[PDB]
Amino acid sequence: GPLGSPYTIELIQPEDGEAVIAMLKTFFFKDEPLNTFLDLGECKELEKYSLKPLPDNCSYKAVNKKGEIIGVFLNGLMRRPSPDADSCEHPKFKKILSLMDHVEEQFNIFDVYPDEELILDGKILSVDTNYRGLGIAGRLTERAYEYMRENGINVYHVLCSSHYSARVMEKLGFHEVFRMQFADYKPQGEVVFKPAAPHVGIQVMAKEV
Ligand SMILES: CC(C)(COP(=O)(O)OP(=O)(O)OC[C@H]1O[C@@H](n2cnc3c(N)ncnc32)[C@H](O)[C@@H]1OP(=O)(O)O)[C@@H](O)C(=O)NCCC(=O)NCCS
Repeated sequence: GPLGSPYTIELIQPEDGEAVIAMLKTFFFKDEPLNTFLDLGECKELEKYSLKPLPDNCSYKAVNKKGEIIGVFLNGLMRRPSPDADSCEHPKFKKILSLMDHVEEQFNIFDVYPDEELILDGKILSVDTNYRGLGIAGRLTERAYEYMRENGINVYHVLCSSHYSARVMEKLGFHEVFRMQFADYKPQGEVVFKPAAPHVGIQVMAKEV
């Protein structure tokens, strides 16, 4: 069973795109809480969204003895915003993107870390259901620390839409620096998202490595 089983942690390469997408379609596309709530289904926009940060060379896969991807954490570099969703044609993903834009409008991680210019952003985290509860997500997260140290990056920022991913980060010493309860997210005056308990809100997590 999964409990005894070895896996490696490896850098995700460009040619890994299709394998990453196939895994995410089985898992993340269906079981990330906002995706679950909306019943996302087929979503090319999220596929492209997931592939986008790969060239930053700081995304990692967990791979079992059969050579199958059993977990991923896709990360990209994020830069201090300057003062200076709309083109998304997938109606369900558009709502998710709008929420993400809203969080950014309400909270700027660079205000918490005024001396930082570049921060690591943990964008997509997914572990095969069969292998959950083994700390794989934590292993994937810790792998990025090596990248951060090599590159003089001090802060790892992870926006969580799951209470379970928030727990992964909490175990690693990330702190929740901003919360937006789904019940309070009322653009145009009405609740857009009501995901299943215990997923009560967006939990923005930050680690100073
Ligand atoms: C979030 C996720 C990546 C965690 O991966 P993981 O490798 O299982 O992480 P952990 O082993 O540290 O488990 C974290 C918590 O998940 C919870 N959990 C949820 N389902 C579980 C299950 N099937 N098995 C065991 N734990 C589970 C546990 O509360 C656990 O906390 P604990 O260590 O205090 O018991 C995984 O649950 C997942 O893929 N969820 C669906 C996609 C998603 O929501 N991604 C994050 C969006 S921000």
